[PDB]
Amino acid sequence: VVKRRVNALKNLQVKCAQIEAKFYEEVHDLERKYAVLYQPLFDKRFEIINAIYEGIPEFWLTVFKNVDLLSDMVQEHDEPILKHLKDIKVKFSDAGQPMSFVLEFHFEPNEYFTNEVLTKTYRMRSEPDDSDPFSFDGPEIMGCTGCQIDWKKGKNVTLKTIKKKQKHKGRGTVRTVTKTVSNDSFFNFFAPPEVDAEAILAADFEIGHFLRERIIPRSVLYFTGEAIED
Amino acid sequence: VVKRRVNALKNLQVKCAQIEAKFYEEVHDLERKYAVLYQPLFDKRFEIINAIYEPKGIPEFWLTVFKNVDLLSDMVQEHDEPILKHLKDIKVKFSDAGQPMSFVLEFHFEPNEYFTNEVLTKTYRMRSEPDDSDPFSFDGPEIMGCTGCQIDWKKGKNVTLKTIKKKQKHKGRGTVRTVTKTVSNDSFFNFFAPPEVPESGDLDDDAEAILAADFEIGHFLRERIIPRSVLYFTGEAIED
Amino acid sequence: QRLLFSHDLVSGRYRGSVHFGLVRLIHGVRVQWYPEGVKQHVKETKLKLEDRSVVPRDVVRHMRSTDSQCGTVIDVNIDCAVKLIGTNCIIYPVNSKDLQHIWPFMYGDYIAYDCWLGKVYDLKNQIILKLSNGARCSMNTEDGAKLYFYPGQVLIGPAKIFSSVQWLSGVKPVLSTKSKFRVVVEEVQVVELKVTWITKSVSPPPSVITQENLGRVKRLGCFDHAQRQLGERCLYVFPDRVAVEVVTTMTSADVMWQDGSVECNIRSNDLFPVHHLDNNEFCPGDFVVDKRVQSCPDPAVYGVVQSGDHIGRTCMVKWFKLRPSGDDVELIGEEEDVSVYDIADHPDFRFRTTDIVIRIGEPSVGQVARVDVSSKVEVVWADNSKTIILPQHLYNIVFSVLEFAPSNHSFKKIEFQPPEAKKFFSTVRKEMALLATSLPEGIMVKTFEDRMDLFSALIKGPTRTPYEDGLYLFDIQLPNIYPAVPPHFCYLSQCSGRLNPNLYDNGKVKVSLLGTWRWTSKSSLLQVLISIQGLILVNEPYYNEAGFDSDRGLQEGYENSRCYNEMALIRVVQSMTQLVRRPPEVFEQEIRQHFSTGGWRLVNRIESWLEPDIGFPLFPLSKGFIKSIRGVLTQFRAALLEAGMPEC
Repeated sequence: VVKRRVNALKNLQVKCAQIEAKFYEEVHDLERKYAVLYQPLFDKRFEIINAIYEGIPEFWLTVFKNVDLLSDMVQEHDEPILKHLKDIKVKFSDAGQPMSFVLEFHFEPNEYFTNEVLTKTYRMRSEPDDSDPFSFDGPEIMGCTGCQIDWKKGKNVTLKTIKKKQKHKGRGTVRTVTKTVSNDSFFNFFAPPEVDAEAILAADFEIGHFLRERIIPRSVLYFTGEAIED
Repeated sequence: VVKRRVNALKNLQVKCAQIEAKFYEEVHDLERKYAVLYQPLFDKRFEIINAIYEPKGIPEFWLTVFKNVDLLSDMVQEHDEPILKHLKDIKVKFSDAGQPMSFVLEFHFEPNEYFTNEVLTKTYRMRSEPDDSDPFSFDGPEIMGCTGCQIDWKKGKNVTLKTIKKKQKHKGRGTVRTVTKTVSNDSFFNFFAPPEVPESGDLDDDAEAILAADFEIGHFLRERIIPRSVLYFTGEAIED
Repeated sequence: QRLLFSHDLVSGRYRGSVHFGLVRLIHGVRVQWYPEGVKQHVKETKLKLEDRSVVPRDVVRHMRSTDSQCGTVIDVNIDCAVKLIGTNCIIYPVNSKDLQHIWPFMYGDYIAYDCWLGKVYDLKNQIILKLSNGARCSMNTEDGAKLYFYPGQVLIGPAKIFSSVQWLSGVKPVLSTKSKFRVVVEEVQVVELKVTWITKSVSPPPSVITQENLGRVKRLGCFDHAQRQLGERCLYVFPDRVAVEVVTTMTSADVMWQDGSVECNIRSNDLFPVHHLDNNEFCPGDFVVDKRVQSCPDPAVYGVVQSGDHIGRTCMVKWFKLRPSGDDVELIGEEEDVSVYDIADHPDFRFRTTDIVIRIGEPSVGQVARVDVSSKVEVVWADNSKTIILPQHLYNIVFSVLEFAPSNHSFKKIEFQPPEAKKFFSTVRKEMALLATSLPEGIMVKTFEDRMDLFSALIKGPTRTPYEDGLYLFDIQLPNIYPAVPPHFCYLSQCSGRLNPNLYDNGKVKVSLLGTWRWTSKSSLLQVLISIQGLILVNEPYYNEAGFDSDRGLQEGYENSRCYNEMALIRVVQSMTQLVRRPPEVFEQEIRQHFSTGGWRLVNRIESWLEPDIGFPLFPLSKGFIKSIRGVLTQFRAALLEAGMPEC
């Protein structure tokens, strides 16, 4: 009897979850509108960082160092390429298309890869999954497309060349067997696992979510450190 | 020149924080519009809870939800249940346009034996504005500010106060005379009467802690319980 | 004498406040402290000793008595403090044998399944958690490690971790990402275990047993040696069972001394272990066999020792033999005052204290805890049976050349193809050049035309050394890939016991430079032979087996070096005696030419020893050494006279 009413109001909660999905879609629409509104301010930020108009050295590398989540990713070979990160912007998906935020990491191309502008497109939970709508707390990240890096040969920080002497079994011929072993780097961010791999994907999603809500809108708060590492 | 440039970006962040304040005001506006959208759904919930639409209804819905949630279970005393099951409904009205950013967690009570109020409106107030003292403290719709309501109790039922007694022997007559004093009693409903904040800010640590508890409780009842009451009623909500 | 050892309790200045810690690396000291472990080296004197890990089967000397007598640890009792986990309520003293593990199974815990005994090598375990909203789930520890194990623990974790768990009971929660569960741990379980199935009481069962059949697994907890260690996480049983962690320990153990006295309740701070026991020291209960040149031809005759006067170096052993029929034993005798040098560990029938043994085709397992006077091994347990049984059915768990190469000498059965025959001969010619240039004294070699790879070498004992005078003969073959790999050496035994820690009677000699305990193409046979006469016959043949240098300068090192020098003397006399009788055809004349003086010089030296800085540690001569050396010297005199080489 009472359980029937609980189930009915559970259906009503599913409906409220649907309406909240529409609410968050319109919140993303407001996010596009306010991205246009930011466009003067964020462009002034971009120009000042690039010194286009009256930059800030290692701005984004610094902001990556002052935060535990991002500083843990920058290795010794990450800094030379990551300080070339000279702007970040979260393009918000156009209306009608699936909810996505395209982390734009323009990576002014210099001496390591040929990508003029780079991205780490992500995927939001636009609408609740029919299996469990209540899990829709909002736009949760449920995938990371990643780009296809056009590496300049010799600076592929994602791999390391390791060689060792060995002998052919039976034949005994000596060979310096060499192999390319995956190397930990922040740029492994940009070529994530194709949807331990799950843990990397979860950490990657958390990093992207943090970088959208806090790093970009509050970049200055983090370069100076005034803000907290939420 | 570098730090002057960082200061210029700092002012840019200040203006962007004003823009974000506008964005949060618009978010509250969208919440109000979608609250109108919910009004069908939330009213249907309230109606099936209290046997308006189809044991009557859902007995002790809000007492059960509060018990399941630790933050509210810790407050509901054994003597508060007899009052707090009479909570017909909880619902979050939002401030109309132009009025200050606020939301009212109105508690509709059925005609009870404890106090004659039809509704207790523990209004809260946000700050959409970055105050000049620390604009960057505007991490969002922060909850600082509150306005409870006064509840008059029917004789012999109040739970917010209790009588303590002492006895002293008269020197001349020898009689053991008795004295009584009304002292605060741990009660969920003291939630409704927060300690009024002195203007100068001279708040004793107890006042600051209890106000923080009240404020987090209000925010929780706004964003977690009333919108997703059922996930918490049946225990599906994790509730820390 | 060093004072700290492996796994002892130490107290030191960690962070101002004295904190306890267990020592791990022992100079061959390193300490890890109780609350927060920081493995670090500390001065032995500075560290304060509190307890010793005198585990069973451990050989120990008393720490205060003037007698260096050694003994075997039979049983140990650990009185340990315990703290309730998360609380500073410390109960003390408590006995180790009352605490229990957390997990039902652990690495190595013996298991008996469907009439098959095995060791759990690897197993996968669970954690059963109870959730705040009344939900019980089974989380595989691979995920459980993510929660921020034992009964009663309280963890907190993001709901996402519970994606793959199995919800046994309760309202299945909504896995929201913006808040975290708080969970208790009701139990820790085992999902599936991998086994090796070493033996049994037709085909082994599958290497892995999962829950569907794990109910057949009954744990042999009778064989528990998981003696409490500081920081071990256990289940206290109230005199209700709870989870506790050990805080401090006190080990008192029973030690059977060599004289045979069984002294009980010895605080381990008065006992210290023996890392490097001389191979001849027989503690009571060892199964040993006579090894004299002539006595006891019968191999069925074996012996069990009953006492050895450490200073005397003479061990009394009872001689038994197996009856030809029936599972019975025949008592040969009770001979006493027998040189340990004339006794050798029985190739089979080793039964130390508290080993697990299997019956050879009723009870099928047990803990061998004492060795009977009648040589019967004590223990074959079905359930605390305590039934004596014999070992009969127990399993424990200048240069020159010659035109031909003699068939029985050098190396044969080798037909490898060299990378280039002419290049191999060129390398061989380089080697002859080096050998002819070098070897002015002490060393010599020859080879054979028919097989240039085949070589024979002769090495002489240095002076002021236990291997003084004497004689040594080696066969060797140069690999067809030489000098790509080190040469194939082999020292013909002409003996039975290891004449050196590195020289093996089997004939697979090894040395540090050759990489077998590095080798290079530039190396030459001259370097190897110079090392062999420089190290393999070093002044003190002790060391040179396995990093025994750690004992250099120590009391134990000195005593055992003296003993090994004595045994080396005995066996070098034995080796020369056997060499005279069957000299290889490769060198017939050269053995005699040297021996004509060297053998009598050695015999005169031995006689002088029986009655001065002479360069090697042998004084004093023990009674057993006197007896054995006299016997072998008499045999050597007889051999020398028989060789047509009278007194010289």
